[PDB]
Amino acid sequence: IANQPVVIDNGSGVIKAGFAGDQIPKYCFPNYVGRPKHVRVMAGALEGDIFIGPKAEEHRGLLSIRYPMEHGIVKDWNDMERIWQYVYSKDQLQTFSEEHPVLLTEAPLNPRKNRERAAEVFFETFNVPALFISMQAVLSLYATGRTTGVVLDSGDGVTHAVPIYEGFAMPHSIMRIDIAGRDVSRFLRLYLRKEGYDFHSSSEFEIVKAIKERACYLSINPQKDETLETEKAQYYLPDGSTIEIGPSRFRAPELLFRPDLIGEESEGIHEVLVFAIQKSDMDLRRTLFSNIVLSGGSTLFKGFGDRLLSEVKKLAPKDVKIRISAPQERLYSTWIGGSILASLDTFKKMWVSKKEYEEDGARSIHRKTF
Amino acid sequence: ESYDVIANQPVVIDNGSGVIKAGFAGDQIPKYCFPNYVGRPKHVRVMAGALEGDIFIGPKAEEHRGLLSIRYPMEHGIVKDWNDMERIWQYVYSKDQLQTFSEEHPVLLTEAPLNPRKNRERAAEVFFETFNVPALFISMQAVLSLYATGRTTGVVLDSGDGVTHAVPIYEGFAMPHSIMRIDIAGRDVSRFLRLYLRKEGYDFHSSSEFEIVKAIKERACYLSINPQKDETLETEKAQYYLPDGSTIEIGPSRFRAPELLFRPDLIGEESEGIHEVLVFAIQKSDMDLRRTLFSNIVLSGGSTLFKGFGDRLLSEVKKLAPKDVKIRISAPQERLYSTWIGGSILASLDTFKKMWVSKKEYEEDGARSIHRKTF
Amino acid sequence: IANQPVVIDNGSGVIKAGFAGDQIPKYCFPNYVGRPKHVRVMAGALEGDIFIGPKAEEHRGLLSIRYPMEHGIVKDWNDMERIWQYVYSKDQLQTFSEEHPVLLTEAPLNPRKNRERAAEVFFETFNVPALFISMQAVLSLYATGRTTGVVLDSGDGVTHAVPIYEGFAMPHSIMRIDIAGRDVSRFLRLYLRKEGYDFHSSSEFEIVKAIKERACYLSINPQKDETLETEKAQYYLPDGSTIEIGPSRFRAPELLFRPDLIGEESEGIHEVLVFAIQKSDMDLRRTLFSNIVLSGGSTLFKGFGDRLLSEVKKLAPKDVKIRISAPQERLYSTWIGGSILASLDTFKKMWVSKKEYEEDGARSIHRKTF
Ligand SMILES: Nc1ncnc2c1ncn2[C@@H]1O[C@H](COP(=O)(O)OP(=O)(O)O)[C@@H](O)[C@H]1O
Ligand SMILES: Nc1ncnc2c1ncn2[C@@H]1O[C@H](COP(=O)(O)OP(=O)(O)O)[C@@H](O)[C@H]1O
Ligand SMILES: Nc1ncnc2c1ncn2[C@@H]1O[C@H](COP(=O)(O)OP(=O)(O)O)[C@@H](O)[C@H]1O
Ligand SMILES: [Mg+2]
Ligand SMILES: [Mg+2]
Ligand SMILES: [Mg+2]
Repeated sequence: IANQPVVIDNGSGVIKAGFAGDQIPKYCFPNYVGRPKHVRVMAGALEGDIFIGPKAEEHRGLLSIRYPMEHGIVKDWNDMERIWQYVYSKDQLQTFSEEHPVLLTEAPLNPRKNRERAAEVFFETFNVPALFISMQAVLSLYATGRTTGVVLDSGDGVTHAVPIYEGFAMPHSIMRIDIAGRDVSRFLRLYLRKEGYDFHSSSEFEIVKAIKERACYLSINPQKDETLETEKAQYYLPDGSTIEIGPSRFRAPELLFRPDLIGEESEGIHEVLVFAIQKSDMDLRRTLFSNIVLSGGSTLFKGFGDRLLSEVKKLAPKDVKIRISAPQERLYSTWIGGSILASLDTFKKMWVSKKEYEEDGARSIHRKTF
Repeated sequence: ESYDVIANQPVVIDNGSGVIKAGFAGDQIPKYCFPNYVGRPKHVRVMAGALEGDIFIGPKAEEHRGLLSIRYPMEHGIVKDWNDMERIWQYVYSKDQLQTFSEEHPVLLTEAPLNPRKNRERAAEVFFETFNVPALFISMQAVLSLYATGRTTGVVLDSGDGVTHAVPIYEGFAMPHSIMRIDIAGRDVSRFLRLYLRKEGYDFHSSSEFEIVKAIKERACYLSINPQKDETLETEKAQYYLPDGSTIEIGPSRFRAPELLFRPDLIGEESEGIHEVLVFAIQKSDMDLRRTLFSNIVLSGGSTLFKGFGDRLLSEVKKLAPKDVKIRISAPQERLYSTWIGGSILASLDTFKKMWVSKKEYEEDGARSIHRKTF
Repeated sequence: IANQPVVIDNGSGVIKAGFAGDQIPKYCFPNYVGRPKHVRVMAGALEGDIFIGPKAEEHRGLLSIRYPMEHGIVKDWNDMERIWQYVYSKDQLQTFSEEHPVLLTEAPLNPRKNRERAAEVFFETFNVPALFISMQAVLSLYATGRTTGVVLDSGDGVTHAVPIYEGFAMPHSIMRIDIAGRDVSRFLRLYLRKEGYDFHSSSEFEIVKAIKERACYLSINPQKDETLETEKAQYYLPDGSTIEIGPSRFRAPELLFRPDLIGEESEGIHEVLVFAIQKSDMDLRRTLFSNIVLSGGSTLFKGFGDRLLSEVKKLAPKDVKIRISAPQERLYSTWIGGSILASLDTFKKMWVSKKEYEEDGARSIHRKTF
């Protein structure tokens, strides 16, 4: 089809969408479904019992929030279908699913059934002409004008270190851990509870997420700032009241470098990156250490780069150059890479026909992917 | 199925503890308003050709007020004398009011929030058994206030005669667990004014003299921004003219009586003030709504019409609210009639057909069908 | 070296105090301060503006009642100081506070400032030789005599499921909600208002609490009992009047298992227990299900054990034995645990000494408690 293709990066926290070839996704909205929990009494209340997109943010306190994706794995598929039709709704990207091919972006090392059901949903419920599923990290490396390097993509659900060499991501050297920005927000909720601020409500979890985004940082030395009493910085809640955050500012994101602070049997993010680099043959290791690209929202923490540099230097072999690159467009880098990939005419040969899916099934979509 | 008795113009009744406002849906104002009490002849009937009957309701009870002992069927929004309430509802349908038959028109009834369930059950029983109405909807008062004002979001602070309550509503969604209610209202302020006038040398122990205390409360009373500076000072005693032509000097009782609304502890009742009712109703809701609820406050009921009520309510709310939040208190021009105007607007809609409880639905289910399809 | 340590289980509802080694807390009294609200006119009236303990219960109609604690958190610290002074008065414990080490108890996941201020009060005002802020659930399990299990402590202010493994409370599996006996009594007051019987006064809230303790039960099937015709058991008020309760008798303690009845989007008590069990290690889940220990006052509702067992069986996996233990001393289980702990010689190595607090401050309690 000669019509423009649409890139959809369905992250756990935020879902980016846009017609390919644009330098930026203009239709990014949070990835949750809000349903009203109070009883409607008037004639003329808000019509509809499903609230997705900026409307869910406008009427946030009126709604109970439910996240369809957890750790990059779609738990509720009906809500995912609702969100993906909302992507085509008149509010954002007013178009038809039949007119545009879709470049879906998916987390690496996901279960087989997830890709199978995503293809089934996009081919049956949506009469899409052409679907192609890709990864999030290889695109993020495409965005920054490189073909060799390691991408540390840290999103809302999952964080993974992916070494790519000459475009093709090494499937054997992929490292993945499930602690991400959502787990940091939960840890911040627990710590805020330990300061005398209860946010048990589902809509107040978004306020906790906002507090995480706006007032948090990673200390250079963990024990140094842990022992030192930090100044109490005050944050303004939506109602207008104020909360003193205090040590929870720096204790919360420390989960990323110490998963045992919530009893998760997994490696830290610095350990994940260094293990991803060291899982490859040594001739490429010295190049991978130099070409480190941060990606995803959770890498935007104040002081993330310095602490990651310190930890990687502590772990990596001595006398090896290490350079962390932090692009300003970290949130939208994966979508930018998807747009770049879709702009290439070779993408015309990379998608799967409706006839191809009907004939072969999941075999076609999985042999087409890497 | 089409030209049924259901399709008739419904009758809207807003029965308040102090005043009952009845009319027909579609009218701009309640055409038939009268006090919600029953008068009985106190004296001895000696002349043929006297005032016929022994139950006086409506303007007859008002013009011949001195001739009667007054009994209020409902106190604090709860019906206490059900025979008198039934009599008042029959009078609403009489030749003096609406000139109609109760069996022809559907009914919209208003009720204060958080009332006893038995009150609603008995109201439905009376309006389906004694009055054989086709259908009955029992509405909240705040929803009607928002209907009348044309809005859909707001914290309705309704201070009637027997009940004061704050109901928060957001985008047509009502939060039942943020609704607050106190039983201090205009009746309590009038009783407290009677107590103060006793403390100033005027005894109004007669039941028909309680309405004179009501009139004094309506005319010669106000609210002070600073209660302590008026407490320590002695003001100039205003002069009130009684119905018989004699005069009284009210003085410090003018402002200390309506102060009961913001301080129930003046009568030893340890309940929230009206400002605390409103602010707690806002602050019990979800946080993301609260700011909008602070910018949409709607007043209703006659007890909000005290000279200086808006200013003092704004001052107290601003004292309790978090700093730098836009507080915008609104009020309709006809505060007494707002709830009925909303009831008329709601009963005018075609959606109202799907809201009331049909008579047959009442017969099959009984009290259960009233508890649902209400609020 | 000091006298025998004094155990003080300060709940939100009732404080229970005694000396370590006693079989039961000999000095239990409600945790509120009563102040007279009427006008003293004649000489010979009651002396003192502060009434605490049985003097507050004898003259309950004369006093406005104030609760210092709310959801396990001290809201009024002057009243808390008054109450802890009364614990040491000639009516309770008959001793000076400068001679006995203290074993205070605190609910899990409390604010840090609460523990800090409690230690400051106990070391400055009362000049205790030593202090040890413990946690209620682990003490309750010690009182039962077991070392591994789950303690579902449901008190007046806060309910919480804490799993303990070999005496150590797993901190990343603690579940807590603030819906407890006081919330149930407030809900009962609301329902009695909906039944025509209206109570406003803080002294009449104690009558509502008595109605809860006397005539309230948990139905095994809420929907079955909901639809049936009620019995309307009659309760005799202190003044001699009677009230017919009816449906409010069983819907009031329903709040423990369904917080959404008051608009809270928080887990139920059964959900608290099951989520605490399922948040723990996969190896421990079988032995945690086989070892559940009830505690606190709110677990004494008629039919509480059967209802909780039914809910847990509904939520628990199949082929897993469930054994909810409901010891007779549920009210004093945590105090008995504090007494058992304080009797040991190892307790000497546990407390924060007075000199340690003098030289360190809040950090001494912060390291020693955890
Ligand atoms: N400045 C910031 N500091 C810390 N966290 C941030 C910041 N900006 C965004 N985030 C977090 O990043 C997450 C979104 O990252 P994103 O790359 O969109 O994840 P995904 O790829 O799963 O959509 C959000 O959960 C948000 O909490
Ligand atoms: N101008 C006024 N100033 C003070 N109080 C007033 C005024 N007008 C009416 N009221 C009081 O308001 C009450 C009537 O309020 P209303 O809105 O009828 O409440 P309800 O609907 O519960 O009857 C009366 O008891 C009266 O004392
Ligand atoms: N027999 C009973 N039935 C129901 N509730 C009870 C009973 N006995 C006590 N309670 C409730 O338990 C609460 C006290 O529990 P307790 O274990 O003392 O709490 P805390 O841990 O705060 O001391 C009181 O609020 C009371 O309402
Ligand atoms: Mg991503
Ligand atoms: Mg009214
Ligand atoms: Mg306890």
